[PDB]
Amino acid sequence: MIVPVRCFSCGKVVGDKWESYLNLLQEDELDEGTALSRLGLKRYCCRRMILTHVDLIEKFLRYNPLE
Amino acid sequence: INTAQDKWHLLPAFLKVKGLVKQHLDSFNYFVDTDLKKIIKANQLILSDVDPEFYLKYVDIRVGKKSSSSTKDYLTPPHECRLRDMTYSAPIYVDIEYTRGRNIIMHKDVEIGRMPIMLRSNKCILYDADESKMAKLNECPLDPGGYFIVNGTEKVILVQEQLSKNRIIVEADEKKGIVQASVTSSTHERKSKTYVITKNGKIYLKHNSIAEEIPIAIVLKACGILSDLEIMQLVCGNDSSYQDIFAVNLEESSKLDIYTQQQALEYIGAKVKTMRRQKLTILQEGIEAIATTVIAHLTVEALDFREKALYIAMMTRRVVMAMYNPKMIDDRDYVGNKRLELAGQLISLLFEDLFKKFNNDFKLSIDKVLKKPNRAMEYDALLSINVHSNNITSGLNRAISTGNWSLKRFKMERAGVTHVLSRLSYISALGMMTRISSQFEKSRKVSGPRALQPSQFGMLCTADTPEGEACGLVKNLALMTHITTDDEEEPIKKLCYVLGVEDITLIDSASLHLNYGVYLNGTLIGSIRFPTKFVTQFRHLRRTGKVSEFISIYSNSHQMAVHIATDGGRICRPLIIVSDGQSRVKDIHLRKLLDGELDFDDFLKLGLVEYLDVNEENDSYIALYEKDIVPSMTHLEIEPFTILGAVAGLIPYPHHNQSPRNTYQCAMGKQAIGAIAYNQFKRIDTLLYLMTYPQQPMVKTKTIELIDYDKLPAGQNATVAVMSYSGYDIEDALVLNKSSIDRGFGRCETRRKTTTVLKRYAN
Amino acid sequence: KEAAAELELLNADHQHILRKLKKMNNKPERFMVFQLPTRLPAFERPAVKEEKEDMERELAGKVGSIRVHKSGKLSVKIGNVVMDIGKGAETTFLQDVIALSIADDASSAELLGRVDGKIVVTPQI
Amino acid sequence: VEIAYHKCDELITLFNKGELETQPGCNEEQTLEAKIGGLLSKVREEVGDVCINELDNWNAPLIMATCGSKGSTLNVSQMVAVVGQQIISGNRVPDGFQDRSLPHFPKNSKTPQSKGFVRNSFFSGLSPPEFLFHAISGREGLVDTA
Amino acid sequence: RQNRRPELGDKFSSRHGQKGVCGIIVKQEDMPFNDQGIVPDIIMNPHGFPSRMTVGKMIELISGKAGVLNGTLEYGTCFGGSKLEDMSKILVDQGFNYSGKDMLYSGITGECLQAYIFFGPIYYQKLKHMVLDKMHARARGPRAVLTRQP
Amino acid sequence: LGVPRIKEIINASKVISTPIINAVLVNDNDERAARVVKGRVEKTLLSDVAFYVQDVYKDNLSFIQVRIDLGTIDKLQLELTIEDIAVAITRASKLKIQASDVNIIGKDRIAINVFPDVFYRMQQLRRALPDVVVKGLPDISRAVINIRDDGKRELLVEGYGLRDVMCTDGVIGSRTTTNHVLEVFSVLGIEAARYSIIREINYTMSNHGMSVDPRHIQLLGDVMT
Amino acid sequence: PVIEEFPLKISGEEESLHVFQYANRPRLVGRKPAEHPFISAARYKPKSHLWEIDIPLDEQAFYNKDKAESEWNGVNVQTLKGVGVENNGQYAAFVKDMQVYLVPIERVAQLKPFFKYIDDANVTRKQEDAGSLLAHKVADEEANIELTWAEGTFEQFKDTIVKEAE
Amino acid sequence: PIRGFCQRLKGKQGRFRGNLSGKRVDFSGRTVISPDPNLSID
Amino acid sequence: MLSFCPSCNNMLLITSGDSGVYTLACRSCPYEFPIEGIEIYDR
Ligand SMILES: [Zn+2]
Ligand SMILES: [Zn+2]
Ligand SMILES: [Zn+2]
Repeated sequence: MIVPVRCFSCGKVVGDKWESYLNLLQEDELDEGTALSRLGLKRYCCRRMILTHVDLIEKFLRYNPLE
Repeated sequence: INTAQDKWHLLPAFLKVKGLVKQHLDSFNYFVDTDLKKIIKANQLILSDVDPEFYLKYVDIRVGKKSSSSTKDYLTPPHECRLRDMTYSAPIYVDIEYTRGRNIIMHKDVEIGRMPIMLRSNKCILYDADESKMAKLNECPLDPGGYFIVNGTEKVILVQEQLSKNRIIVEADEKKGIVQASVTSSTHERKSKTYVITKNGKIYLKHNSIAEEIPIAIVLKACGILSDLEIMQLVCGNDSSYQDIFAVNLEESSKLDIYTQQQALEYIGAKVKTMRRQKLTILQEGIEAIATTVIAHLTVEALDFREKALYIAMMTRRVVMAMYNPKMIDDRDYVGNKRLELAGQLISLLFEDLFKKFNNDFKLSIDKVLKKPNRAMEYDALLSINVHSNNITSGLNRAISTGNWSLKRFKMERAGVTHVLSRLSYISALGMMTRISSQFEKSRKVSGPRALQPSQFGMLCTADTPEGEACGLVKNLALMTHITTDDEEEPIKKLCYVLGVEDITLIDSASLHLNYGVYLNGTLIGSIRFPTKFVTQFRHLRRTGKVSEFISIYSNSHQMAVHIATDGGRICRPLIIVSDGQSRVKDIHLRKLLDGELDFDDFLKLGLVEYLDVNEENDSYIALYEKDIVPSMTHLEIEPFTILGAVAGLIPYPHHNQSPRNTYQCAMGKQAIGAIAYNQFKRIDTLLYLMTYPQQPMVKTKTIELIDYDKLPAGQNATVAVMSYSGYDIEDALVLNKSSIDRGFGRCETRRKTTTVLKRYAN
Repeated sequence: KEAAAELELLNADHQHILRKLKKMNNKPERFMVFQLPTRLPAFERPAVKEEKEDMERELAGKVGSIRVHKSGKLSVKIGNVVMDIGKGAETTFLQDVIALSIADDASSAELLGRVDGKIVVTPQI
Repeated sequence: VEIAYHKCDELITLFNKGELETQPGCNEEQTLEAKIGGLLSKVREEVGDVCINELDNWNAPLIMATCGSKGSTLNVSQMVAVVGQQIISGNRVPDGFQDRSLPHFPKNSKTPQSKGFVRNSFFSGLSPPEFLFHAISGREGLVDTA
Repeated sequence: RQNRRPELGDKFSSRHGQKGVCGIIVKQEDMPFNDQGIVPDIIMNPHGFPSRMTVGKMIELISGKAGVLNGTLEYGTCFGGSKLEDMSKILVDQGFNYSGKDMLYSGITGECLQAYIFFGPIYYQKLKHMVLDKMHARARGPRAVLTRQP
Repeated sequence: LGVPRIKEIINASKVISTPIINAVLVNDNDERAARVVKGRVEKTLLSDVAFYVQDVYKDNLSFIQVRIDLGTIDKLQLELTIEDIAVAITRASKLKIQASDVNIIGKDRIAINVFPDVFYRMQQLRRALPDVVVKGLPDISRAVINIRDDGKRELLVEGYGLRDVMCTDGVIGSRTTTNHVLEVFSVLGIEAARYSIIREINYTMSNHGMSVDPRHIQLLGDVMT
Repeated sequence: PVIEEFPLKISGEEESLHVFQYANRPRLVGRKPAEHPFISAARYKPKSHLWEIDIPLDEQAFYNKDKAESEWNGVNVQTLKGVGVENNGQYAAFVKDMQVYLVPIERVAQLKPFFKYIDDANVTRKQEDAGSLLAHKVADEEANIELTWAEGTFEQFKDTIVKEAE
Repeated sequence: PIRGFCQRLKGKQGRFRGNLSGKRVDFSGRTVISPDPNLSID
Repeated sequence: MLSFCPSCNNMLLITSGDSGVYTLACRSCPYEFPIEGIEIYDR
């Protein structure tokens, strides 16, 4: 629902590179595979952490009590 | 920029305005907008036997809206009806014309029960909700709809399939049981079912309202055909091989000394059961048994028994062809011989019988005040409506919730009509839609209805089926399919005479089996001289949209017939028309389809694409790719991967696997767990398995783009080393990483509801 | 091949409709029942060919024409719509005559003539 | 295969005109199905033997069939060479329509492409009529285990 | 609510009909590793491929591997999808083998394994059949009042 | 040969499906002599031996007139004349001939007279005539001359009767067999039915792998014995 | 490209003429047209549209006398019963000087054999020991209005043209 | 369609196969299986 | 014999005419055929 903190197969911390991954794609736009390498995700186990991450916390947070 | 590999963009154009739950949604929209009227008009008036002046008639009906209100009524939203265990329903406002005192009075907006409405249909509040109104009503916009919420539990009415109703089907075996069904069904004006059996080389006529079966020559003489040479010309023709087979049936008519229609009708007049009410003669009964008793969709209205005699003669020609060649039989499992009964058809069976039993139980209480004292004290007759209006509500709700189908008037006792919607995956909620039930699940055979047929190419999914006790008896519909809407046929009949058939009352019965005869829904109508010019001019009226689509015409040759079907419950499939060796959809149309204009159903109106029935695919020759178009082709596939349904599109590269493997995935994609919905944390369900960090597949499919699977996925991308390791992975066990599980690989979550009701008592 | 076989048989029925119409001339009281479509174009105002094409009786006379083409064929046009024609019922075996009924008091069954054959005209869809 | 496709097409043209002599147990249609099924069954043997004799040592499914682990030499052949005839109930694919098996083939066709002979391997990937013909024989054995 | 993690005995599956159970959980310094240091999350036996003939799982791994090295999701749609001969073009572009077989070291003994290991990302899905909801056992308990059997 | 082949041996099925009957010939080399004995066990209907079946209705005599040939009789070498066919018609008695009325016209023709409605029974006798059995055994549906794999000729009769086939000349009755175990019991006793149960199960299972020890079959033969 | 045009003309509607289809008598005998069943005693039933033609058949050729006179009260004439159902778009066409003339055929009768004398031998042989239902009850309760016979009417050949001329 | 005494004895849920030949037993468990090469074959 | 009479087309069942000459005559129609000498073929 939200980004994993670490890569599953290495334990490399990838949770701090989701907020910055979306900025490399939205502004100053890159082709999703040099935006990975610019964040420094060499190993393919670590690239698949945020490339195939579907972010469901943004949709779940639309349905709370307005509070 | 556009080429041969771009015609698959019609598949997002088809599914955009249609969807995948349209076979539930359109049927329920048809019921609450057309079929509610055709139930009220079938029994409009209430006749009080005591004082035959206090009548009561229903003018019209509408659900969910008062006529004086300019706005639709407020409904409790569908998620609140899940939580509070209510039934998501809408009030049925009838308005009524009745007599009170000494004058007649119209009363407006009588509520007779409440109708449990389907989600995402017209009367549902989710209809045209812009995904920010879904969030206010706590609803997932990726939910399919198409189901009912009855007592909190969400229930789906499955797609039933029956055998084709008003058509003829030829069976045979050794020991010579060549029987011919025709399950006649005009709605319940009559629901009847004739046979034709050969015993001892002698053709009979069994019917379940006859004491003992009638031979076949003295039942055509019961109709107008009595010349006894034309009986040898309606069932044999000039074929000398068939004249030997039928000649035994001729002399049996002389052996009973039956020679006129007067004497022929009097034979069957003394063979009937259920003589009840009129004490009419055996002539008046035998002429009634041909009227509306044997083949009930062919009601006769006058002296002319011609086309009904031609019906039974063309039944018994198919028997004699089956006696001569035993391979001229009909497949019971062929997909063209099926009809898919959808949810509007079932509820129109259900809501009618409760409105029968409403009006019966209202008539036997409208006289319990008339024949009692206070004669001068009149009563408004609208205070006992709510005495029985809680049987409309409670009988609709019970039959959907229990799934039981107890129709006293129609005489059907079906079980397993509904099911609880599956909330195991996102795929389970969409795989429980598009699912088809069958009639074979009471008696057992081997290798019959469980083998898939080649006639479900593109109509049914060729891998989504359970394994075990239901393999091939539960089945699933593909992506680009459509179920036909039943429409009127007497405009289509009157188009046939203009196009050049000449009527069955105009044609000689001698030369009837020399020309192709047209068959509007199995009933013989005329006889064309030039058939392929007639068929070509009927497609051309359909491709110009004069006559409707979902009206299929196909020219058989061994039967030498031209059939025209227009009834509902057939499965269509869109194809691209090709002409003179060239696909008609050019790259200018795909250029227009992409940039906003000229959607799907502009490809229908402009003559580019076409729905084909299963039967009309006989009269065709279909290319798969544009490089394969030879000049004798007549259609082209829009996209070949729609041979698989919604669930079997999750498989990556299915054409490289073995075929039993792609079937096990369909059962196991529904069992895998991941994300369900966007209100999955706002819902309180019985058992809800979720995944903490679900990932979308690295290798995906067009078919899971379309069904929005990669926004609620169920699984994670594992790094997989295909190797043999530790000896703990021998026969399907798999070796797992500890540090992956510690970081959240494969980590799930279970949720379970527990309801107590603090009931108050009578004490 | 089958559309070519129905083409030549229509070409065979076009000489066969021309003989049986010219031979039938001025043989008195000898008819031919022949089938028109149920709805006709209007004649107080001329419905144009594509308008009668879409939606698919008391009349005066000279409402049409049976045109003989130079090649081998025939085509009825009525008003301005153009139809096609063929001897298309069957080679009839049952023998046919025409009887006039009289209503109430001059009650008579006048035997007019005998049917030669039956030709059909369809709109050229 | 093209030799087998040419021999099977020089055998149906001797059948559309009635010319084929029969074995003493069959008629002319059934003796076609033995000459045309027994000739497609020998090109799984020809092309299969070219496969298995060509895969090198330290091929993985060749070891797992020399062992007697999971694997046959037919399973390896179908993944590499021709998958072959999809036999349904002993016969070929039945005519699921009026006078052909599938609308993508011409009416009255007894060609091996049309009656069930899949030619693509599982590595090659099955063609859309090859996919359905293999899927029918799959369920026919998937309900023969229940 | 209940949180639960993979135990010995939960069912995982790929999307190719190969159901499987968890047989052992291994400490991650015992798993094999490549030159970059990647260890598998799942190890799958080579004996589930030849009898079952799932060659489309052998193409899901390369298309999965070449796509994640390229940064693009690939397609494995029926009668089409991405092609093996240019998924193997992306895969040599980096410096991986074309066939998806890597030279893994052994985590237990440190040495090179004597075979190249077919290695990359497969999409696994976890099924609802979990061994916590299936392990049960009875010594003595309630009896049916008619038959007085368990 | 399936598991319903086992399931029809396991219970004493009186009527089994496909009850083929082997037969060993004394002429294993002459192909024509194989065709002689094949026609002697095969039943021959009247349709395959006649030209036509007609009836003539002269002024007081009405008769079914059947013409047969002899060019069929020498091709399929039956020992059948025109006289015992007329015997075999009267032998049938499923059609109520009052058999003293049959006449025989010279060398090619048999006139079945009839005299007392007269037309109803003569119509029913018109179609019930050309399918009666004139030569052969009635329960034998068909027979196939089969070449054994050494070249010998042992025909596969496919009917019910074994006493009739084993007594037919040319067929040696010591070495002919039957699938039907209850029908072997009626002619050959119980001990040749025990020895035939264990041989039809050592042959049904052995066509499917299933290398059961034979002593598990011999005990199954003896419970049924 | 045409050659000639035939003036397709129409007639009026004040006639309500019918057409007959004898289901038993063939059209041809020796490639010539067969001869018409000559003399008739026709009758009609309005509101039920039944045609009954009484064609007398010849004696002394193939007609027995003891059979007809003993139990069928000595009949020598055959009644042909048919129903006139309407069929639109039907037009008779006589052609005078290369001009056809459409006349609207109102109903078509499918004339089949009928046996009145079995109904006579039904009632008179039981008295010794002694929706569409309405459409037959209206039929048998109505007197069949007899029509005199007229053959060779040439006045209709001019009656169309005098109302074509406008 | 009530059960009589014969209906309590018939079927594979009745007495003769369902209470006398087959019956739920005590001191038993049922669990998913899983491999282990390290423990002996017995 | 499957031969139908003229004028009503029913089946000409033959009969023993008054214990004399065989004649084929229709029932419910006084047609007859006295001195036939007729036959049929059926291969
Ligand atoms: Zn992590
Ligand atoms: Zn990593
Ligand atoms: Zn007669």
